[PDB]
Amino acid sequence: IEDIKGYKPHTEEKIGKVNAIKDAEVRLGLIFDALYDEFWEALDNCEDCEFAKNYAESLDQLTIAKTKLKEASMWACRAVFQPEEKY
Amino acid sequence: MIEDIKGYKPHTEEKIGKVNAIKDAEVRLGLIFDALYDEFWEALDNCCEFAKNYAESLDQLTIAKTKLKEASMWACRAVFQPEEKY
Amino acid sequence: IEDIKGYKPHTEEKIGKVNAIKDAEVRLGLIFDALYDEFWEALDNCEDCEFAKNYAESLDQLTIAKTKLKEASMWACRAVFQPEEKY
Amino acid sequence: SMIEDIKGYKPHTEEKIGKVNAIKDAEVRLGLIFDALYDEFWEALDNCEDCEFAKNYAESLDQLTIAKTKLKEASMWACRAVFQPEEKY
Amino acid sequence: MIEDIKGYKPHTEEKIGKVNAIKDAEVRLGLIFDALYDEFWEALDNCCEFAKNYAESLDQLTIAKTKLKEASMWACRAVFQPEEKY
Amino acid sequence: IEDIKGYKPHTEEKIGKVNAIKDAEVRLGLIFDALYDEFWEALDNCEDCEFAKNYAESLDQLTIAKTKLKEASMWACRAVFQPEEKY
Ligand SMILES: Nc1nc2c(ncn2[C@@H]2O[C@@H]3COP(=O)(O)O[C@H]4[C@@H](O)[C@H](n5cnc6c(N)ncnc65)O[C@@H]4COP(=O)(O)O[C@H]3[C@H]2O)c(=O)[nH]1
Ligand SMILES: Nc1nc2c(ncn2[C@@H]2O[C@@H]3COP(=O)(O)O[C@H]4[C@@H](O)[C@H](n5cnc6c(N)ncnc65)O[C@@H]4COP(=O)(O)O[C@H]3[C@H]2O)c(=O)[nH]1
Ligand SMILES: Nc1nc2c(ncn2[C@@H]2O[C@@H]3COP(=O)(O)O[C@H]4[C@@H](O)[C@H](n5cnc6c(N)ncnc65)O[C@@H]4COP(=O)(O)O[C@H]3[C@H]2O)c(=O)[nH]1
Ligand SMILES: [Ca+2]
Ligand SMILES: [Ca+2]
Ligand SMILES: [Ca+2]
Ligand SMILES: [Ca+2]
Repeated sequence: IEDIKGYKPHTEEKIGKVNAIKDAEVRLGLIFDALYDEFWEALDNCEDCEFAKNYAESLDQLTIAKTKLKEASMWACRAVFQPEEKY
Repeated sequence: MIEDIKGYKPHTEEKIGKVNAIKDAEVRLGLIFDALYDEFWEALDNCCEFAKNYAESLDQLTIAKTKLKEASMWACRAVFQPEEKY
Repeated sequence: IEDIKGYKPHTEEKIGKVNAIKDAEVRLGLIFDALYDEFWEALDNCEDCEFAKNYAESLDQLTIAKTKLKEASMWACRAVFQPEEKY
Repeated sequence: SMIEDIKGYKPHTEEKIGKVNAIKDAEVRLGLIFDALYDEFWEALDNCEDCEFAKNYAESLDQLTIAKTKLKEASMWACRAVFQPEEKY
Repeated sequence: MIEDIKGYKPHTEEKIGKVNAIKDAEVRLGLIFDALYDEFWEALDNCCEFAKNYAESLDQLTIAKTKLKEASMWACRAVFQPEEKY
Repeated sequence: IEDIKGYKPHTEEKIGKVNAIKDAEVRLGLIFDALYDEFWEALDNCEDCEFAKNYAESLDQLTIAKTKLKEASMWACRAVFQPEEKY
């Protein structure tokens, strides 16, 4: 960790909390992933059907959801690790 | 009964189950955020050398909760599939 | 609505406010959509031209704008609906 | 003032001006709806104080503040798309 | 002219200097993002084992670039101080 | 690093790149911080003045700016570190 600027040492309490966040994060993210795959297969069956547009939009929205979830976990983990804030 | 909300389409049992599964997992993570928040706040309240760090962590958990709610809203929207005019 | 966890019944007042917010959101959204179609048509004509990358960048930025707008509306609608906030 | 003084800025055109101002016109329209709802919740909270719905009103105010921020970001990105500044990265 | 844009206000020498200071520093970081992106891209283009990893980092650097431009826009907005109707 | 779920070991190339990102981030963040302090003092001199509202708004905007910058950095750093991505 010392090689990385602003990083501080781990502690047992921090490791547990960070892994608890990540575990719950992954649980939700895998739900997003399963829904994504479902939408993908449905879109793949007929790209010119009425619902194709709707399926494509749902894929984009689930990609947004995954991005937001990773940001939420990174902010939460940052709060726990309590890194040196220069600004 | 006719749909009262602009762009809303009807529910289906499959959509309800999926949306409630998203929200269930969302709240589970959100309650972890809430617990860490209360812990930090309590520390701050009883604080010392780390007061600044505690307040920054509180601000960052507030952001985390906001991002999580946005994650859930986008995913439930994707399942609901309301009319997307743009 | 009661089938969705955290949801509350609709009221005439909430329906009017929510609809008003969406109405305005769609208006702006349609402006974004028209500008998007313009750049798309420009790319159709331009192809390999000097401004192709600029049109593609504006397309990406309008996609971002659309995303932002939807998030604004969602947050506003949430404020009006007032669901149970568990965290 | 001169846009040329700002790094990456390019000259305006009638077309861009019209489009940019159309975005901002529609943006402010929605923002004023947010502001009206915000003021309504603010007054309700002023009146409510210790009442049971106080937490709901305060959360609604926080969420409308987020909504306003997102709308300005949406406008900014759309306007940037029309202006088409130099994009170094 | 700035007056043609709704809500815009006149520049000042101080504002110009601060806005360009933000944009300058923004670009330095952005170019670092761009260099890393091109490196990942060349790696993918000429490749294998970590293809998925390279593609993922390209997506994450695209996000990073977007966040940076938003950071700059907000900072620049703060300096310019346009009319804020809401 | 191996105690944190999803983390992979560091390498010298990674360390250098991540710290280069962080250095450039802080440089911009300190500019944001300097502007924030300037606006704060201006607001503190006359909180009932006509421009107090504008200064206050500028402070909120800078705060948002700082938050975006840290997110930019975290995403870039994540890209370089290349942790295990389960979803
Ligand atoms: N004080 C302190 N803070 C830390 C430490 N490790 C991370 N942090 C902070 O938490 C942020 C989020 O970590 P994350 O696990 O949720 O996302 C991390 C993680 O996904 C990835 N990352 C960090 N170290 C990694 C590593 N060894 N291996 C693989 N991936 C790694 O890059 C993300 C962003 O790193 P960052 O430095 O820019 O922001 C950290 C950083 O500010 C740490 O050891 N000490
Ligand atoms: N086709 C369809 N789409 C729906 C329906 N209900 C919601 N949606 C969509 O999913 C979005 C996210 O829902 P959320 O539950 O994750 O966050 C919702 C939810 O938290 C809250 N909300 C909506 N209806 C509510 C209600 N009755 N009661 C309490 N809160 C409510 O407001 C949020 C945003 O509403 P929104 O309309 O702008 O976007 C919806 C909306 O576009 C629906 O019934 N049918
Ligand atoms: N080629 C080009 N691109 C422009 C020009 N003006 C703006 N842009 C781009 O559009 C972005 C968003 O514009 P906005 O009106 O929606 O937000 C603006 C606006 O709210 C404020 N701003 C810009 N010029 C201003 C000005 N004279 N006076 C008051 N406020 C001003 O700051 C934001 C712009 O910050 P930015 O420079 O980082 O991003 C611009 C910038 O990238 C321009 O004249 N030429
Ligand atoms: Ca009162
Ligand atoms: Ca009063
Ligand atoms: Ca009283
Ligand atoms: Ca000054």
